[PDB]
Amino acid sequence: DSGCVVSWKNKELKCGSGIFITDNVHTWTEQYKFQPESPSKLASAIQKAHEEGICGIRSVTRLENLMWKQITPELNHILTENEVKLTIMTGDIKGIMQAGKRSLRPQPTELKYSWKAWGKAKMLSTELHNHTFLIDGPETAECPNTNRAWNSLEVEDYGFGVFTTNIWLKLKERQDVFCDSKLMSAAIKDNRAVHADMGYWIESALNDTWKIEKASFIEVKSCHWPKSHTLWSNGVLESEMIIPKNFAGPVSQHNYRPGYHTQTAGPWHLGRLEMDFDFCEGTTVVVTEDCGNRGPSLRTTTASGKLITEWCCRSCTLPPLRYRGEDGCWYGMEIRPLKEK
Amino acid sequence: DSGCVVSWKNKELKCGSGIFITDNVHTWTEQYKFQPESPSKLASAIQKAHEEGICGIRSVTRLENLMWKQITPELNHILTENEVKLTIMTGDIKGIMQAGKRSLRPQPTELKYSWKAWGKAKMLSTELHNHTFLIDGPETAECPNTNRAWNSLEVEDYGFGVFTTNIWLKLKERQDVFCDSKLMSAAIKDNRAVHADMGYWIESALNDTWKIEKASFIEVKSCHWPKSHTLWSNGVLESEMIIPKNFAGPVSQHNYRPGYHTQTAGPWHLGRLEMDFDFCEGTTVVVTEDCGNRGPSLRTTTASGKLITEWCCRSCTLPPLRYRGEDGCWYGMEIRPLKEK
Amino acid sequence: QVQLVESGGGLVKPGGSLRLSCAASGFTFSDYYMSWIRQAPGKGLEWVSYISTGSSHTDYADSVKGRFTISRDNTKNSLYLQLNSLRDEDTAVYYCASGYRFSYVSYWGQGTLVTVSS
Amino acid sequence: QVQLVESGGGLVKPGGSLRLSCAASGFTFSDYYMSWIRQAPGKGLEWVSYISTGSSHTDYADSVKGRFTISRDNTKNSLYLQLNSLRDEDTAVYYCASGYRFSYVSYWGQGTLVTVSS
Amino acid sequence: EIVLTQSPGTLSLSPGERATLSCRASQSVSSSYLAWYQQKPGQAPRLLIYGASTRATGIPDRFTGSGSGTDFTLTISRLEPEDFAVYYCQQYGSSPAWTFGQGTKVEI
Amino acid sequence: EIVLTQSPGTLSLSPGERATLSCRASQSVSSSYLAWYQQKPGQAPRLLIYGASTRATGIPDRFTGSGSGTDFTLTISRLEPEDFAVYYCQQYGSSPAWTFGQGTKVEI
Repeated sequence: DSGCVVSWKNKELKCGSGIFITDNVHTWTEQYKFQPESPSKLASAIQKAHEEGICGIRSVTRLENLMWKQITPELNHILTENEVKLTIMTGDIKGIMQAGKRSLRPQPTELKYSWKAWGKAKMLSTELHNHTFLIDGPETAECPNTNRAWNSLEVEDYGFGVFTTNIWLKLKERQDVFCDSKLMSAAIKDNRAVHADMGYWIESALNDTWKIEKASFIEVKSCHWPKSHTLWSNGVLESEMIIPKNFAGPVSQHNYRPGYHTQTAGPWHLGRLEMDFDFCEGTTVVVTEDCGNRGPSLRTTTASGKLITEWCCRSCTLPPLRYRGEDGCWYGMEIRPLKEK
Repeated sequence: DSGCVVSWKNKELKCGSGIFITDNVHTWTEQYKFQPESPSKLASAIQKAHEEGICGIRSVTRLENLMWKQITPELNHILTENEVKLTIMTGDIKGIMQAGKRSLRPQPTELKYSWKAWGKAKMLSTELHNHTFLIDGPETAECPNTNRAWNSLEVEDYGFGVFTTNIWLKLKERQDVFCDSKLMSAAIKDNRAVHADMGYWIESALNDTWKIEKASFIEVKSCHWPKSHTLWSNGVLESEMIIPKNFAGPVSQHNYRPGYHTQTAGPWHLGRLEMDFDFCEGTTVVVTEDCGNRGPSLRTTTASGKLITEWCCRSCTLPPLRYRGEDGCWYGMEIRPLKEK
Repeated sequence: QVQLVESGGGLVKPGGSLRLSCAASGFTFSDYYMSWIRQAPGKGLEWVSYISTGSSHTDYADSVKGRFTISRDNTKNSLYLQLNSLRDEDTAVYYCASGYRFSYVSYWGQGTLVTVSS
Repeated sequence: QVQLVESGGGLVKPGGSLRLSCAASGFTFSDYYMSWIRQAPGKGLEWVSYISTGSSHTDYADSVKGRFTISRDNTKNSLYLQLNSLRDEDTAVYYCASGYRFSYVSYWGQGTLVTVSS
Repeated sequence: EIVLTQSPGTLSLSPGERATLSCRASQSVSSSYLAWYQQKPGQAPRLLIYGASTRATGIPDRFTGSGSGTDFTLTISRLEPEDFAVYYCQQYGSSPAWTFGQGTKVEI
Repeated sequence: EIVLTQSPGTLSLSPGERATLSCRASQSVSSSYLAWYQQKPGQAPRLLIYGASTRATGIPDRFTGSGSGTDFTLTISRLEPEDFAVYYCQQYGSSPAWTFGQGTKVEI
């Protein structure tokens, strides 16, 4: 907690004690690797929940999908060793990361026909049964999220390894909707206020009044941001949040921006986003009262690739709010084409 | 904002980008040196306010007094150069760091008989007039705080110099009660939440529920803690923060502790304090319902220096709340002598 | 009318380099996206890269990361792709297409042929 | 009866060292604050240092910071002060008194005398 | 990845018939974002449907695009000797793959 | 700093009179925390008032402590030949100086 840090913006050096906030969202986010707790508990947690009537698992953090993608070989073996007619298949993922309705629970009495080490060898493939248990994927038709579990896990208190390639996880003891507070951060030092976790980099600054400045997302979760890590979280109206509360928007007055209301129907379907306040290339925004009312976000390029040049806003504030993704440059809700349909 | 930080507790190295919160409250707090803005504005602000009927100035922070303690040679020169029948005499100050009822204001039309530099030499001693202007000190009888100004200054936005032995200061454009937000910080990273400034090191930690753990004060100011730098500042009751709101206590749920209410009558009159949760040496605290009700805090040593061994609390929570100052070990309100009167 | 003419194709030794150019006319070149599409002999079509209007997106295919570079010049209506570290599987017909991976392609013209062998 | 006995005073060379001990009896030594008070010849009384019951406060005078050391032993009811880096003005009658700077002093006993010269 | 599948691998017919094609989708394309391209041997590909239902400019009316959801069909009302070519189907968002369809050869 | 002042520096009287002292304070002592000590030359100091008003144990009745606020007076009702000594005044909290009072000499 004590060290010396150089500052490029101020051309100065900071030496002393305190708390430093790691980025963990740009420049090869590292590592948040995945080794869960004893597999016998998790393996036993499935069929008892499956007997209850669960059909699948959704993930809360984008990396958590990777843990399942490399654990089901172990899970399939242990349950088949207990002659359990079950099979597990994982899949890909894309925003918006949906959320289920129920979750797992112990039953801490685990299976008694398992080994102890997590790195066993001579893996043997299993068969397939009529009972198939799914995980997060493009399966929104056969089984909905109502019969799917979600936010069943939690980051272990001692399972924090930033250098050791492991983050231990245990299943929660109660139903919850908030995100995992064990890996989350928030700070402010006299010019900037950043709310950060494994996926979010919501950053706000002060020019004349405190307001949001930029945000970057490698994922779009659906868990509510806990109030224990929110700066200036009093008297905040939910109809003025720049980031919606349902998308883990922090409940704060630092999530404000004059002239803009909640972005309920922004380009959140993209997996990655980079929200800032500038102009899309080759576009101009003019403030006028006759422009159209706010609606869903519109891409700056049409279906033929042609660019839309002129835009208008009713009561926005320059510079306009725009999104950077893999699709181009999307504008905010309050920005509409000047004359194009 | 990017660097590598070594952590002794975790025995690991943290490298990345983000915000580092310097301690700047232990180990020779350095530096926050002293020079205000152009002297004519400050010099013109005295006699203009003296015409209104002001009589003295109070310092919101301990270090703000050291602004005056070394600048009073300078203003005496310019006012004499402007043939002003007034004198400036500063002195020592002690907690509680009292606050006046009004403040200075421009009148940005400054004196037209002054130089520009702030490091002039060849000081010439001046005379004394029947009209005397006081500064913060033990003068609570001749002139009350009603005719005394307070919180009339503000840290310049470009006034941040950590290696340069100077910190630019300017007078506020309006009356205010909150502390200086320009040099102010708060942060939290997954185990600890710290609110800090030049005088306060309010630190909270999580064992089972988030609660205050320790705090250190080199000053006891009277400006309200702004909510723009408060973590978890919603739904907080004003009768439950350990640090009172009047003494720059952060309005937050991290300022909570089960079994204890606000310490409005603690030994704050001491200049320096160290709040923690342990036992004073040679003392024992036992939970009992027949112990006396909470009152003013009591020093563990009598007027003869004898130690009081046994203590009782009605509905406290071990370990008891105790203070480290220049007087010994003071217990909280909810702790009373078991049998001593 | 929209004619898209390209030049630069020819046989090259593996590990060499090459430069391809596209010439557009008859439409607002400085208003659309631009992309290069290659097709191996007798196989299906495949994207290579696409560039934005102001040259700020410039996304590339997975198998050509760090080897291919794309650029455009809206002043004289030209589109440029730079070949570097060519390998033996790059032998394909390269089409200059007026399109974008998230959109349909409107105009195609006379894709040039490049071969990488001895 | 509260008896306070001290020993160790004597003539020493400047820059030397010395150790002063206090012998307490007749009262609960492990229950009161302990302090040392010196008095220059013909001058007023001045605080030197004081120690808490559990030996955790141990405040020292401004002019002797880092040069003096104070300690106590409650088991045998003994109070100790250590003299180091003695200078010329340190010649004073040092009193072992039962007190504390923030309290009155109840018991004084026959403070010893120390001289720092050649 | 919504990688598409084209069936059948090849088609055999005669002039004057009415041909049908199929571009299988992985799952639930968004807003019917699909297009059809004709590869005359050997020329640059053309564009037929926007759109999955809207004919492109300058295209004869016999080219009809249909289908919705995850199944799309391109059907030519009347066969014609020059129409024998290779047809590709592309999805444009979201998210599209890095390659076009496999293509179906139409043979006499 | 509440460094005290003792006036007068010395006092001259005769046995049978009634003397008074004065320990000037800088400002506003707290809870009347003042004490008086007797220094019979040459022995260890004694204790007279805790206390600023209350006689200490083992002290003759003639020693009377009074005063409040910022002025304190130690008055001996009955003079006595052995009472001629040096008297010091000390404030204990808060916050006391690092030195005792200057002392007042009582001379015949």
